[PDB]
Amino acid sequence: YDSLTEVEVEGLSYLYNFADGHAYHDINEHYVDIINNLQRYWQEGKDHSIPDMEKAFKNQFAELIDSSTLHSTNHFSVCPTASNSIDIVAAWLHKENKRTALIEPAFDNLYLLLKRRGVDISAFDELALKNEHQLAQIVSSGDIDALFLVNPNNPTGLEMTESEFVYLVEQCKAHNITILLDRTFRIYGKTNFDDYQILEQSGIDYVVIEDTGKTWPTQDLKISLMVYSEAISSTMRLLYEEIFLCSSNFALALLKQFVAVTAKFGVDATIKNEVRRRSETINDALAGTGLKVFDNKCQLPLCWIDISATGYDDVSFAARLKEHDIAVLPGRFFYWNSKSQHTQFIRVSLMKPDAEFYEGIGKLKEAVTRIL
Amino acid sequence: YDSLTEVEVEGLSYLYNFADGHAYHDINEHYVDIINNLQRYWQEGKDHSIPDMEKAFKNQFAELIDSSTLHSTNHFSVCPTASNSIDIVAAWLHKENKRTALIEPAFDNLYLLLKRRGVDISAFDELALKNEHQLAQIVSSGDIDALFLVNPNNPTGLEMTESEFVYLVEQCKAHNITILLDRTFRIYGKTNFDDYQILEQSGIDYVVIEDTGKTWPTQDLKISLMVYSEAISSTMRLLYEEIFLCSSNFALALLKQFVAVTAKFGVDATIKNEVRRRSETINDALAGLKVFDNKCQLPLCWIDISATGYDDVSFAARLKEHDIAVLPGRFFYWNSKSQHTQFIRVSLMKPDAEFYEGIGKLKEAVTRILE
Ligand SMILES: N=C(N)N/C=C/CC(=N)C(=O)O
Repeated sequence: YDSLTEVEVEGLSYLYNFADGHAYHDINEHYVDIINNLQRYWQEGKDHSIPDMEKAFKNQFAELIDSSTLHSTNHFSVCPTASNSIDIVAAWLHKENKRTALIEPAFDNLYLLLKRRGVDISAFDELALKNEHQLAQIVSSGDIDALFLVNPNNPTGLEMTESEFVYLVEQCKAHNITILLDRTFRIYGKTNFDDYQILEQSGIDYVVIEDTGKTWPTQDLKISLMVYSEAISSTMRLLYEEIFLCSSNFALALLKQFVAVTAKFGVDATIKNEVRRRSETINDALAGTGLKVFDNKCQLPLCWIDISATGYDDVSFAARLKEHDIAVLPGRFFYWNSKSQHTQFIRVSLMKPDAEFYEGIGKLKEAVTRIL
Repeated sequence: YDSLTEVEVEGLSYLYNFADGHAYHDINEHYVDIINNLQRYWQEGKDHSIPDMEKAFKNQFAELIDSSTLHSTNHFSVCPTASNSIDIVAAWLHKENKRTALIEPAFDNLYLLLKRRGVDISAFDELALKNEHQLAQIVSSGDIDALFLVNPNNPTGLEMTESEFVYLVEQCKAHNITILLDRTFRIYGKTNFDDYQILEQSGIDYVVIEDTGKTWPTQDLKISLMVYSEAISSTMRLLYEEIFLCSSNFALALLKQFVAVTAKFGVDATIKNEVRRRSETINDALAGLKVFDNKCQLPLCWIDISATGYDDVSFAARLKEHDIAVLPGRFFYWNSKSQHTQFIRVSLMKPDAEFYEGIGKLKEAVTRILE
């Protein structure tokens, strides 16, 4: 396999697809009114300018995450996909000649995009964010000028606490390190502190990437906030305009309501409760199988599964599941710098269509049982 | 200004924005049912797999342009924007180390993206696609490995003929040259023939880029087909998958019906009838400045302002006083901006009330500026 995405595109043709983690579950009772009134959000995007709709969505999201710093900043761009933002950040890191340490494990495409754009990439252990001594040696090594992170991390669910985030920013400022912050799974995290305030008050250069595609199920009609410090804003804007003039005001109006509704009824009611129900299903299905579900860490709409006791490796166990019409992700690609040293893991995404998920999970337990 | 896009973002804050050419006109009678039933498209995208929805839109488009070769090919990808496809092609041209000559003039972000990907770029004249000796002199030079075109070209409206396209396809075929073909304005062209079949028969490596954002006003909710030959498809698909897993099924299902309506009712009554009204309107409203005419009619208007004694940026700044934003033309000649400061570009596919009122406000400002 070339990439996780190739396994994902392969999984799009299977009856029970648990490969890609995109948000594709059914619209819950709370969001039904948004789809029932799609015309109002079509008309809202038509009646508001492109600059105004961009701030309307940004400040709506800033109210959701309770960050005044994000609400007051205007150094940002709106991309149709979060990968589009990682790519522009990749071009900026290469243009400014920044030796970037990339978190490991991470979704393979971040590494692939960083390499395609010609960035000097270094492997960076994810658990250094929770070990002060480990982070200090890498930051003081002088082999890197930028630090690319995913918080909370995919697929380990590792999440920095406020004291661990403040320690990381202060160390990067001391060594003039630029922080790249992939916050794709931010809403699933258990922490609740203003990371934008800690970033701007430090004065360091940073880029924070947001994303709706792993949270609200809008059929891959997504919006991705790209927020950056003032000192790098004009060059970031330049690189963004080489590709995009804007994103769609219609998409901005639709997702602005999804965020506003999540804020009104709360994240658990609209997001976290159904994720926890789907997490309990796979746990109860895979109890007593030799498959150990990774747990310590926040709960992502993904399930990291140790299959060491199964005797198979990640790829062949996934090949066995594919013969029973079940597509899963082999986990070695997430450890992009040490793939052969991590073959004891598969990943099962959760935010799939409801009927296909619960039936697919049942078929997964029957498939696991037959392979014994 | 450093780019055309930078001017386009500034125009968004003006009362009458004629800068960016993205289709933003109102929904005519032909497409209103589409909006009245946005729920139907939302449900259609949800009720079908991603691979099927990608093929369905491609077949639907192939039926509108009557191309059986596009209908039968499967080496294609779906990007949310046409520039996303341009960038993937530029990454391919760099990875395969192919020296590329890009058409001049052209929208500068084409040159900007190729440059950003580290492509060895050379310029070649736009009219070489209509002079057999001139093109033969370019392809046989041994300096280039690929040719990147916009057909029809923005903003001159130059459209190739069946004779020229076949001449161009065979000419590259002889000299190991890949053809990159930007058909973003395909619907506005007056010709109708199968470029895909002609490219398909030839056997040369090629990449064709489609787009909806210049044609169907969906508030920049867009779909861009990226079709390529078999010999380079696995590498093209590899580069696409580094960025995208998919596009949006809802976006595919929504614009598939836009393509379906245009096919059943005709491209004239749905698209071209209104641009003629808007082209004749601005042409009559400017009867000192000379509109570039010779060549299909794009949803744009190329205007020579040499008679005014002004350069494009100066005139555009003067027009900015009255809440009118337009595009300076020097950046379309990415390889020779200094020699081309005499033209201006105005976009016609704006909201209806904003356009017709805006054109009148243009004539009053142009009359006032010249007094
Ligand atoms: N953009 C891509 N080509 N692939 C994206 C994969 C995201 C995912 N499946 C996850 O984060 O779990």
